Amino acid sequence: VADGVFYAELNEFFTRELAEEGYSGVEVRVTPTKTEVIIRATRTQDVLGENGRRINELTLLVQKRFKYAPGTIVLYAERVQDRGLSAVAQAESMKFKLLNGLAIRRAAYGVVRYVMESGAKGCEVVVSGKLRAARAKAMKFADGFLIHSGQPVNDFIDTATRHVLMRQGVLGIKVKIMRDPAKSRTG
Amino acid sequence: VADGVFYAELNEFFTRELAEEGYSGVEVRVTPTKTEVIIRATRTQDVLGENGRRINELTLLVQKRFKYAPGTIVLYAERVQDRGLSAVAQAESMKFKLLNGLAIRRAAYGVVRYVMESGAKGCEVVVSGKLRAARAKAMKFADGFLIHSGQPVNDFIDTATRHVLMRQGVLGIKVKIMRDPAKSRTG
Amino acid sequence: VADGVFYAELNEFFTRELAEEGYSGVEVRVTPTKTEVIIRATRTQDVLGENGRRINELTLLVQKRFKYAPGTIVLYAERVQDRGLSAVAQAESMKFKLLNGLAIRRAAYGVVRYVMESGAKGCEVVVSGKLRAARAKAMKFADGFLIHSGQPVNDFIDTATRHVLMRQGVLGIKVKIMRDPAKSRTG
Amino acid sequence: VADGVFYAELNEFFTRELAEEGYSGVEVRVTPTKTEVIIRATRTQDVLGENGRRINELTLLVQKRFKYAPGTIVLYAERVQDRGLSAVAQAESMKFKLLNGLAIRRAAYGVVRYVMESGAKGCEVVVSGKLRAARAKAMKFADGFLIHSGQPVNDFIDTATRHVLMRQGVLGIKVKIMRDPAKSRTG
Amino acid sequence: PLDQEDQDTIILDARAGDLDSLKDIFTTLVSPELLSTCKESESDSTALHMAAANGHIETVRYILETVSRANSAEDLKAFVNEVNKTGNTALHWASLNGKLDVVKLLCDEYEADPFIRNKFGHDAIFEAENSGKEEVETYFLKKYDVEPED
Amino acid sequence: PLDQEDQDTIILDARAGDLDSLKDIFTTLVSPELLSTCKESESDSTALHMAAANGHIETVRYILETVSRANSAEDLKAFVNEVNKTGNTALHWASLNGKLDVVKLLCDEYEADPFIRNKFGHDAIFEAENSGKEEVETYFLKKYDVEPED
Amino acid sequence: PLDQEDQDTIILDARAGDLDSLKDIFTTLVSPELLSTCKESESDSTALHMAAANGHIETVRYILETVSRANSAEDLKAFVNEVNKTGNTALHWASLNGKLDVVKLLCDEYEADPFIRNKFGHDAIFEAENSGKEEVETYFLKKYDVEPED
Amino acid sequence: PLDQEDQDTIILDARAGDLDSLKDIFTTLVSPELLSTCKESESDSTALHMAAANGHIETVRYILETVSRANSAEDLKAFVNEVNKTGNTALHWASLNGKLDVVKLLCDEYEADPFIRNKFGHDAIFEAENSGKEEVETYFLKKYDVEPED
Repeated sequence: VADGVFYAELNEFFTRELAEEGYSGVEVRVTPTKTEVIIRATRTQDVLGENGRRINELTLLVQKRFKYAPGTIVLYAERVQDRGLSAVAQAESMKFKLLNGLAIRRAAYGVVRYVMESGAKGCEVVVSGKLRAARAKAMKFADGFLIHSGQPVNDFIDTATRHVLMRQGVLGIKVKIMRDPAKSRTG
Repeated sequence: VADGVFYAELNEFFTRELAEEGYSGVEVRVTPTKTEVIIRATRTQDVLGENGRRINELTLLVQKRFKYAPGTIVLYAERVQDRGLSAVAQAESMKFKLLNGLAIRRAAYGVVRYVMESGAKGCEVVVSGKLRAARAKAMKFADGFLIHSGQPVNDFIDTATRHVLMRQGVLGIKVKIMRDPAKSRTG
Repeated sequence: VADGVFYAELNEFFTRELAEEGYSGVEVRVTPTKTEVIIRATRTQDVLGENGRRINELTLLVQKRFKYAPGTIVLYAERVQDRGLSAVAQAESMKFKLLNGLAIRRAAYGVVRYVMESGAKGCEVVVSGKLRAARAKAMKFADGFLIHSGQPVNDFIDTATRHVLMRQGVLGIKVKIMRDPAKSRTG
Repeated sequence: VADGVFYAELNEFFTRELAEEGYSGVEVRVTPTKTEVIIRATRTQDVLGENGRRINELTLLVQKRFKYAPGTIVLYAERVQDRGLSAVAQAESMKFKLLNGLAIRRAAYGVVRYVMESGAKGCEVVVSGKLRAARAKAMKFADGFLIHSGQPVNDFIDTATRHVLMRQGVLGIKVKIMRDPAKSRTG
Repeated sequence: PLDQEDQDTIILDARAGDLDSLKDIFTTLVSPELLSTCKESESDSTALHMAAANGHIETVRYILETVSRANSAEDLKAFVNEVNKTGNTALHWASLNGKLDVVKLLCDEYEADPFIRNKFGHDAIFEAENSGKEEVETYFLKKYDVEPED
Repeated sequence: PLDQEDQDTIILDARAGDLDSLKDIFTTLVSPELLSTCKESESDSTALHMAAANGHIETVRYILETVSRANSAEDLKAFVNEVNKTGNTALHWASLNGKLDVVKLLCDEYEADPFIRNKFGHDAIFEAENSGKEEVETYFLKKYDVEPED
Repeated sequence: PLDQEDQDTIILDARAGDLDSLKDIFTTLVSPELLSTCKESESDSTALHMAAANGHIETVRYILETVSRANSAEDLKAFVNEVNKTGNTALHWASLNGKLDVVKLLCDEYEADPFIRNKFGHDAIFEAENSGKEEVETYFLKKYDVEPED
Repeated sequence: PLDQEDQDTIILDARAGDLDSLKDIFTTLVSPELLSTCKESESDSTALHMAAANGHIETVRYILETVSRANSAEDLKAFVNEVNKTGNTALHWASLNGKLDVVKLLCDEYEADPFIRNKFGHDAIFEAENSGKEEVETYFLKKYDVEPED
């Protein structure tokens, strides 16, 4: 199997060589006189290119940079979701963090930092349950952490629901009214 | 008790005489040689005014317009919520509409029209249940109707939740990531 | 005007005399040789009763308890929303609390306590903004407080949205999938 | 490259041979005197097993079933998300459906059917925008489709928000009250 | 012809619901052709207004029958939809006071416009809903194609 | 000793706020030791109740000073927290009527219990909030460690 | 009649797409009446399966034309919808491999059932979507009235 | 002094983990004072880089001990945090490859900066999380006060 130096150097090479092709990372396996390097990106159309144009160019430019003889390495491609934009991955990540004794606030911060550095427009983390001591056993808490989520105009929203019995079955009604701030502004 | 003409004429008078005091409506009761008119508005501070300044002015200006002798009527005030901005009232209203054979779409339209004419910035109505025929008994529908609710950037939001077992109790995790549209725009 | 003792004693009388009629409170005004007592409840149909049956009974039973001569008091009725079940009133209440130097946690507790004592099935309060010090100016917080809100199965929900360009206009897509816990339970 | 029959037969073999290992699908590539078969599952720990115990057993059991000589095929593993439980994949799927002239209701049905057959506990699809003709240009619609989402008790929820000006900054307040149905049930 | 004091008496009688003295007046003392011209001093409100606000269906139907019989079709339309100084039709008042029978009569048989907007910008549709008269409002939403606007 | 008719007169004077005739009564006509025993006929409400509900801070402070001076410490505690037939303390009434000065006096100097629950299950904390007396309610939430219960 | 080794050769040729040797075989060496009976050794999969999975539309159409011409209408229906040991139709395989032309041919002209469920409970509709073959899936949802079940 | 070919040999040995020939080299053939100057031809990566990326904790500790002993305190700091042409520290590589023991050694005993940002703008904190090395990432978030930025 490939060593950590190889992973590191491949990562350096590709992040620069595949800047806008949404490069994620790389997997690599070693076999009898063959070495396989799987490239993972968000879009594989730019990577494979016109009939392997970008692929074969890389494959040879990789030989020159890592001194492999022709025919000893080959480049593959796989589409993967960006990890820093994956809600699923970050929730799982938060799960790991919590299960290993990291304070909620610090875990939230980690994820939020990672997601913004990954280029999101906004991120929200919320952890809920019996986070602090309370006299009522049924009392529950939520700590939320957010960057760039929502407008000031969301604080002018009231909602009601009703439950109505009809012949065809029971219907649910929900009404949302967003009040006009420019009708309650002082003076 | 006061007749419908009186209610109507009082309503005409007050809507003009109390334009920015957030005038809602009026209740009126008649007693032995006394006639009570309760004014309902969103803010009663402008209506009562400086030591009944606005009240006593009205009370006399009402005598001149409706030809009551001095001491035969008196003006009261009550704070009420605006009906067209009340989520609770409109949901109840929708309940009435549905229970009296009005199609969902028409009921929704009525409420939405009323709420905007009442000066809201936005309104949403949603009715859910078995609204149409389906082969699976558990299949449910929702018809939504909205004016000025949400941004285009809300369609770039993915969420995941996890459920984690900790010593202190079970914690809930929620992660929201809003992707940057300016990083996926073609070209 | 009526004194605080009168308000207090009226409140004692009515809370017992109108136990299931959803009694809220009472307003009272005093005039030339007449005294008006407005009763406020959730449903006025039980209070007014069959042609003022319950009203006239009260009016006389009130004379006997407070020693008013017949014809010196009269009972009115008004429908009002229960204060402890009114989202609007409790949000306004929370606003007052915060503006008068009460810590968020203590304000939330007050409201939550009041709402449950008022007989709600569940209550949630959330306050958001720059609640604590952070290095990024755009970093925002939310502290949530809840009793009896949500199921454990809500922590198995992932959502994605897409934004699609069509001829008729731009469409929004939202997909919610609730995973089956009974398919991920260990062993 | 491997033909469609091979993909099909591999899929038949693995779905039975890897029933509880959360088998998803298979990728396969063909090279100079080597044939690579990448197995994709939800958990790769059961698949790789104790030091490739399950892998090497498969690799040989595959030789016997597809008549490959020893050393001509090798089995790999990759962790992937289940497609029918992926909110992201189904939203993208819905996007494809809509862009290819499929009616909203039919697209929604497709996704919902796929997700339940994939073993979810619940699924919701919602499409919004100018879905139908309306006189106001700002009027927008939403059609929702759901299986097993929410409780009847959600129709007893009212919410209000307030926006409060404090020294430290502007705070947002949200209050949710869930009314007790067992306090409004007739009789 | 007909002076203010007697116009007032005629509409005070519509208000009261004294249908008896109304027929009395228009068979013998005043031409029925002139009923459509009687307007209050201050408001400019017609007799239709008064009877409509007070739910006197028999008086309302009489007023309408008489005007229809005694005037041109154009004059009848201009009367039913006549507005006072505040811009209100009889329909507006009937809707505010939740008088369903009057409303069905005005809209079904005599084709009143519930879309006329007053000095404050409100039509009968709004007024009904604004006074919690859900029966009148539900009738409007069935009868007419009512949608939100700009 | 002290009959009902004169107990009534004493508390009617607390109600009115006639502090002048109160000092008058307890320097000369009745022992101050007996002030803590005067209760209304119907309700069982004390003079503290009446003065407290009506926001007469000077009368309230006098009543408290006198009772404290003339009785045991145990008797003073049992008086401040005395409940009527309906189970209400003076504090309950003061909170219902939103009398802040009285409330601070009762709780800061004389250590009244705002957690006493009446026949309907409500304490002063609830009563304040239930009558929209936000000033009194905010005071409670600062002063005491108030949380929701079971 | 026709032994396993020669059934294998026939379907290996369907797999390859050698339409030329297929017509060769069924004009001269084997009756076309017997094409519908050739099944693989292990799987029980027909020649339709092989050609369908591999997107060989001309071979597929030939196989179908020949079977239709040489057999009863009942025998043709039972052939198109024939399932292997795993319970899969040719349609299932064509959908897994996203072969649109084959699928339209099977469903439009020869009325294949895309609702047949295999040993794992899946129909062609599922299989298409499960392999990300959105073109085939969108075709199904237009062509048939497809809804979720119990 | 020390040429490129022999700098390469030294760091190829760090890569391999041949600690034995490393001590061999720096007790007898090269001054330990010069270990901190050996850099690869293409990348400018040090021997610390190679050993760190490959999780050879004993080799890593030796390299650090030797450099510390043979150089100034300033020279040691500049070495641990030395970046290659791509701007990566040894820490960056250790975090990418999820080598926890190396990371604790670098940060606890030798005070490596995990906030150094490379040519792409990423620090060790990012790199760890970006490669799914949750153990290394959780260590960072405990050890340092890590928050999101502008």
